[PDB]
Amino acid sequence: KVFGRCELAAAMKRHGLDNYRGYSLGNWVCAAKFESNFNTQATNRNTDGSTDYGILQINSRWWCNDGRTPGSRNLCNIPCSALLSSDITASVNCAKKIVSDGNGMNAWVAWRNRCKGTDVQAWIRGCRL
Ligand SMILES: [Cl-]
Ligand SMILES: [Cl-]
Ligand SMILES: [Cl-]
Ligand SMILES: [Cl-]
Ligand code: NA
Ligand code: NA
Ligand code: NA
Repeated sequence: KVFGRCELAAAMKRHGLDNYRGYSLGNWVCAAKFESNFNTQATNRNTDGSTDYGILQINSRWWCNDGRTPGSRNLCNIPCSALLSSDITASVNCAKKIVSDGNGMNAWVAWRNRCKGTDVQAWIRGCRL
């Protein structure tokens, strides 16, 4: 599913991501924009052999099981395919664990490089929330 911007903002809010770990909703929408362009089916293979999955490009080395990332963990206790669903619940639940791991949203390199420090409220501007 390719979410609209405000559609995704609303879904993220409903699932408790707004202000989670102190990160306002616009931070999460911005991260999803630059990780996946709001496409739940996004995947990307990394040089290390891990793969990133879903709207927030959650990586198989630590967070989900894909059966093809040797030596990896599955800290969200989920198949990586669950992160590709039109239903964002699994991605939200796993993102909550990731952002709680110590480095906040810097876990998402694209958030650090493209969202952090910017006017992230623009990502929710105009949305009925
Ligand atoms: Cl957009
Ligand atoms: Cl915001
Ligand atoms: Cl594996
Ligand atoms: Cl933080
Ligand atoms: Na990408
Ligand atoms: Na892929
Ligand atoms: Na790629």
